[PDB]
Amino acid sequence: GAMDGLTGATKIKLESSAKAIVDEIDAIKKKAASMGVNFDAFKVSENPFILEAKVRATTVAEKFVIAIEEEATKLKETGSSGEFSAMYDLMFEVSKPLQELGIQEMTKTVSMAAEENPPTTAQGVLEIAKKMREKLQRVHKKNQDTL
Ligand code: NI
Repeated sequence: GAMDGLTGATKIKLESSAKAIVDEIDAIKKKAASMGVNFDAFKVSENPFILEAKVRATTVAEKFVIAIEEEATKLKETGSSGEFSAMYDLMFEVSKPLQELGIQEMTKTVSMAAEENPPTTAQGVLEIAKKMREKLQRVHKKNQDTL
Protein backbone atom coordinates (compact mmCIF):
# COMPACT_ATOMS: atom_id res chain seq x y z
CA GLY A 1 0.00 0.00 0.00
CA ALA A 2 3.10 2.19 -0.37
CA MET A 3 5.79 -0.22 -1.61
CA ASP A 4 4.71 -0.91 -5.20
CA GLY A 5 7.34 -0.19 -7.81
CA LEU A 6 7.57 1.00 -11.37
CA THR A 7 4.75 0.53 -13.84
CA GLY A 8 3.88 1.18 -17.44
CA ALA A 9 6.28 2.81 -19.88
CA THR A 10 8.61 3.94 -17.07
CA LYS A 11 9.08 0.32 -15.88
CA ILE A 12 9.85 -1.01 -19.37
CA LYS A 13 12.21 1.88 -20.19
CA LEU A 14 14.24 1.67 -16.99
CA GLU A 15 14.34 -2.13 -16.66
CA SER A 16 15.25 -2.49 -20.38
CA SER A 17 18.03 0.06 -20.06
CA ALA A 18 19.36 -1.67 -16.94
CA LYS A 19 19.28 -5.09 -18.60
CA ALA A 20 21.28 -3.68 -21.54
CA ILE A 21 24.15 -2.98 -19.15
CA VAL A 22 24.12 -6.48 -17.75
CA ASP A 23 23.94 -7.95 -21.26
CA GLU A 24 26.83 -5.79 -22.45
CA ILE A 25 29.01 -6.68 -19.50
CA ASP A 26 28.21 -10.38 -19.89
CA ALA A 27 29.38 -10.14 -23.49
CA ILE A 28 32.56 -8.24 -22.51
CA LYS A 29 33.32 -10.93 -19.94
CA LYS A 30 32.93 -13.62 -22.61
CA LYS A 31 35.24 -11.83 -25.02
CA ALA A 32 37.75 -11.38 -22.22
CA ALA A 33 37.59 -15.06 -21.38
CA SER A 34 38.32 -15.98 -25.00
CA MET A 35 41.51 -13.87 -24.89
CA GLY A 36 42.51 -14.84 -21.34
CA VAL A 37 41.96 -11.38 -19.84
CA ASN A 38 41.32 -10.81 -16.13
CA PHE A 39 39.71 -7.52 -15.06
CA ASP A 40 41.05 -7.89 -11.50
CA ALA A 41 41.80 -4.25 -10.60
CA PHE A 42 44.82 -4.99 -8.37
CA LYS A 43 46.40 -6.93 -11.26
CA VAL A 44 44.69 4.25 -16.22
CA SER A 45 45.17 0.63 -17.44
CA GLU A 46 48.01 -0.36 -19.79
CA ASN A 47 45.86 -2.91 -21.67
CA PRO A 48 44.00 -1.78 -24.88
CA PHE A 49 41.21 -4.31 -24.43
CA ILE A 50 40.43 -3.25 -20.87
CA LEU A 51 40.39 0.37 -22.09
CA GLU A 52 37.82 -0.45 -24.80
CA ALA A 53 35.83 -2.57 -22.36
CA LYS A 54 35.50 0.23 -19.88
CA VAL A 55 34.43 2.69 -22.62
CA ARG A 56 31.82 0.25 -23.93
CA ALA A 57 30.45 -0.54 -20.48
CA THR A 58 30.37 3.04 -19.26
CA THR A 59 28.56 4.13 -22.50
CA VAL A 60 25.71 1.67 -22.09
CA ALA A 61 25.58 2.43 -18.35
CA GLU A 62 25.37 6.17 -18.90
CA LYS A 63 22.39 5.66 -21.26
CA PHE A 64 20.68 3.93 -18.35
CA VAL A 65 21.48 6.69 -15.90
CA ILE A 66 20.19 9.30 -18.34
CA ALA A 67 16.98 7.22 -18.54
CA ILE A 68 16.78 7.34 -14.75
CA GLU A 69 17.24 11.13 -14.80
CA GLU A 70 14.53 11.51 -17.44
CA GLU A 71 12.00 9.38 -15.59
CA ALA A 72 12.77 10.78 -12.12
CA THR A 73 12.27 14.24 -13.57
CA LYS A 74 8.93 13.17 -15.14
CA LEU A 75 7.79 11.68 -11.83
CA LYS A 76 8.85 14.64 -9.69
CA GLU A 77 5.27 15.86 -9.05
CA THR A 78 3.36 12.58 -8.88
CA GLY A 79 5.87 9.73 -8.45
CA SER A 80 5.57 7.53 -5.33
CA SER A 81 8.18 6.48 -2.75
CA GLY A 82 8.03 2.96 -4.14
CA GLU A 83 8.87 4.22 -7.61
CA PHE A 84 11.89 6.21 -6.45
CA SER A 85 13.16 3.31 -4.32
CA ALA A 86 12.84 1.04 -7.37
CA MET A 87 14.98 3.46 -9.43
CA TYR A 88 17.63 3.32 -6.74
CA ASP A 89 17.47 -0.48 -6.76
CA LEU A 90 18.21 -0.53 -10.52
CA MET A 91 21.19 1.83 -10.07
CA PHE A 92 22.62 -0.18 -7.23
CA GLU A 93 22.10 -3.48 -9.00
CA VAL A 94 23.86 -2.43 -12.22
CA SER A 95 26.76 -0.94 -10.21
CA LYS A 96 27.73 -4.48 -9.27
CA PRO A 97 28.70 -5.82 -12.73
CA LEU A 98 30.35 -2.47 -13.45
CA GLN A 99 32.54 -2.94 -10.38
CA GLU A 100 33.38 -6.44 -11.57
CA LEU A 101 34.94 -4.93 -14.72
CA GLY A 102 37.48 -3.31 -12.44
CA ILE A 103 35.66 0.01 -12.01
CA GLN A 104 36.69 0.33 -8.40
CA GLU A 105 34.25 1.71 -5.85
CA MET A 106 31.31 1.64 -8.23
CA THR A 107 28.77 0.15 -5.81
CA LYS A 108 30.02 2.49 -3.07
CA THR A 109 29.66 5.52 -5.36
CA VAL A 110 25.96 4.69 -5.50
CA SER A 111 25.30 3.65 -1.93
CA MET A 112 27.28 6.57 -0.46
CA ALA A 113 25.32 8.98 -2.70
CA ALA A 114 22.14 7.52 -1.24
CA GLU A 115 23.45 8.06 2.28
CA GLU A 116 23.70 11.81 1.62
CA ASN A 117 20.55 12.04 -0.49
CA PRO A 118 18.26 9.05 -0.15
CA PRO A 119 15.84 7.99 -2.89
CA THR A 120 12.70 9.02 -0.96
CA THR A 121 12.03 11.70 -3.58
CA ALA A 122 12.80 12.52 -7.21
CA GLN A 123 15.37 14.99 -5.87
CA GLY A 124 17.18 12.20 -4.09
CA VAL A 125 17.16 9.88 -7.10
CA LEU A 126 18.48 12.72 -9.26
CA GLU A 127 21.36 13.42 -6.85
CA ILE A 128 22.35 9.73 -6.76
CA ALA A 129 22.05 9.51 -10.56
CA LYS A 130 24.23 12.61 -10.95
CA LYS A 131 27.02 11.09 -8.82
CA MET A 132 26.70 7.75 -10.66
CA ARG A 133 26.79 9.41 -14.06
CA GLU A 134 29.78 11.63 -13.08
CA LYS A 135 31.69 8.53 -12.00
CA LEU A 136 30.87 6.73 -15.28
CA GLN A 137 32.00 9.81 -17.21
CA ARG A 138 35.32 10.06 -15.39
CA VAL A 139 36.03 6.40 -16.13
CA HIS A 140 34.83 6.81 -19.72
CA LYS A 141 37.12 9.79 -20.37
CA LYS A 142 40.25 8.35 -18.81
CA ASN A 143 39.99 5.21 -20.88
CA GLN A 144 38.77 6.82 -24.11
CA ASP A 145 41.54 9.45 -24.00
CA THR A 146 44.20 6.79 -23.54
CA LEU A 147 42.75 4.96 -26.52
NI1 NI B 1 2.91 -0.64 -0.61
